[PDB]
Amino acid sequence: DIELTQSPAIMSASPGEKVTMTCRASSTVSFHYLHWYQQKSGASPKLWIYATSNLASGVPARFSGSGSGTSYSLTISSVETEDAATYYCQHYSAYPRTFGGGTKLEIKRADAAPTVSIFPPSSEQLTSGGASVVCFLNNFYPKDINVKWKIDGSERQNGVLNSWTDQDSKDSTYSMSSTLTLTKDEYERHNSYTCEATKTSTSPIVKSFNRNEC
Amino acid sequence: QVKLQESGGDLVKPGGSLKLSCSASGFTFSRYAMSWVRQTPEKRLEWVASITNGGSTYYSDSVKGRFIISRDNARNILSLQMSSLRSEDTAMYYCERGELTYAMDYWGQGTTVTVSSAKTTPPSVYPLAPMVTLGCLVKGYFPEPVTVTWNSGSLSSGVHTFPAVLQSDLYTLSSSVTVPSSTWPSETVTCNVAHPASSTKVDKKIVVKG
Amino acid sequence: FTTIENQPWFAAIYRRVTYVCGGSLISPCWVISATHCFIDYPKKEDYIVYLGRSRLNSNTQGEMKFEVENLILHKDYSADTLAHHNDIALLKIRSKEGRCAQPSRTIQTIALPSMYNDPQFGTSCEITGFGKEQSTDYLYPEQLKMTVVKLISHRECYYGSEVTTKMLCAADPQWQGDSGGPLVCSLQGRMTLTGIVSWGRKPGVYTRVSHFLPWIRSHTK
Repeated sequence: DIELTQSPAIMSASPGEKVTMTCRASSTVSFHYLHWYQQKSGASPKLWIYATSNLASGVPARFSGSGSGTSYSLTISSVETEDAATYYCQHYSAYPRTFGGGTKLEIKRADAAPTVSIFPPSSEQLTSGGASVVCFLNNFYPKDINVKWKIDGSERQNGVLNSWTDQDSKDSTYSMSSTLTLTKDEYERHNSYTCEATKTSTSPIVKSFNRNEC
Repeated sequence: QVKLQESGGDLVKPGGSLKLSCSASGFTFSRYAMSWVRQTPEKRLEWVASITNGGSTYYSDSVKGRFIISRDNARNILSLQMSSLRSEDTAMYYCERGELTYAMDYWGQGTTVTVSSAKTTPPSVYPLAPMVTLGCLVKGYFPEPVTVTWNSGSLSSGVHTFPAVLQSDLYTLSSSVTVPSSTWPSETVTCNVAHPASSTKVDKKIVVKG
Repeated sequence: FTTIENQPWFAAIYRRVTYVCGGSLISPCWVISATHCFIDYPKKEDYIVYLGRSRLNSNTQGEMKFEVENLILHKDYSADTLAHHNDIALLKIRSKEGRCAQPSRTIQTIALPSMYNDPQFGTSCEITGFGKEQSTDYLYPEQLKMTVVKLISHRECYYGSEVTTKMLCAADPQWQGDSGGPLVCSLQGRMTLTGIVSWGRKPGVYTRVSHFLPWIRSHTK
């Protein structure tokens, strides 16, 4: 039904790299109406390339639009870190989805340590009867990261819901926010709380704290 | 430089109806088609509907019938009237200049639309006090989304505002902001948090735990 | 972003200058096109044929300008309120340097179709040409626009007794090309000029070229 498969769904690696993501329709579509949009994380799809090889104002020379028929491609000649984005195929001739799943471009960078932040629950949380020990794993590479929440040296698995910022546009890193949501009590029941981040520095950085202590 | 302002993105009951406005300035509305797109939760981008300058309208098989794109070219407002809303439709609703065929040159920042039956919960905004890095924990807020800014737009880099998450049927998000060791407490920092639907806006001073 | 390299038979026929019609390089000497274009003003002097031009009011490079040595409108062309009959035109082109065009990447002749051979409806075909849009793109469309149209079928044509049968209809969804501009359906897998744009672009009604080969030969020889 003339899809636009788009490989790779997600794509990676280094600034200066020349990366090309493909729009592959099949059942072939006109190129003039083959469009590429780019959604920076948290902002909206900018138009990137139109008519296949045309550059929307602002889009830097790096990107170039190539393709015809079934197969169209977007080419950053040299990936900059601000290229961290998802890039969508779009074509009016694609039923039912005019858009492609997109290619997330994950710019590769030098592996980073999460600047890990350990947060005891706020008063207002306590007062509310909720207690969220949130943990911020900021600016690390790659997105592949884990967090051990340990309460009193023991590992808390449940009550943990994380978030990762989709890749940073300036520094190409990733931040995680781990929220160890503890009950009013369950928190009070205990003293030392610790989220932990884990292969570049083989040991994982720890940020530990305890409730009344200090 | 053509601004595009969605609005009326809000919570609405399954089967319910909602109408997004998009104010079109900075370019000649009468000339351009306008299309609506929605980017979902899972992020697949969906062309919702296009409306030619002429008012002639085209809708995604996804919403045709139960959506009506409309435009007032008097008042430069693309209007997406959604009805028979399904959970499906829950999505970031983006106002595009242009249309499918020729691309959409410009996109509205996007207005968000949750289609669920869950009542609006305004985010409990909680401060995060431990080169110090700081947080909002905004929790138990529905529907998505709430804006987090620091110092009412002052604090931008250092800001990591993590996507919210679903717990107990409540979005719970965060914001890391990092300021130099001499940056705080010193001068003021607050997550500036705003849940537009519950019309909530909080600004939480981050006040050292000491 | 200069797409005539794809579809470089496309002849942008201007009128000395406004853009009147598309065309298709059938031979270096001869651009085939719609006649309904020129009938309104039938003079060879009037018209300038561009080739290897990707763009409407911008002379793209590689583009070759040609005067029309000879304009040839179908002695039988009939403009109905609606349809155009025998809307086949013909243009012997001469450059300003007195020559037929030279094959380039950007400029080529399109094979004419096998004697009396027609693509099945549903074939894919392409109509090149800037096209006249309402809703204002930003290939706007100075830029020459190929558009894949799917051949529909005669009965399919919705107009009454047009089928001239010496006419193809084709439409896209959604819906682009230029009257007189070509329509190229890949034939035998080698690209052919299947029809001239007569009316359209509610599918487009293309002068079926395969019929006009006799006319063509008779006038290009």
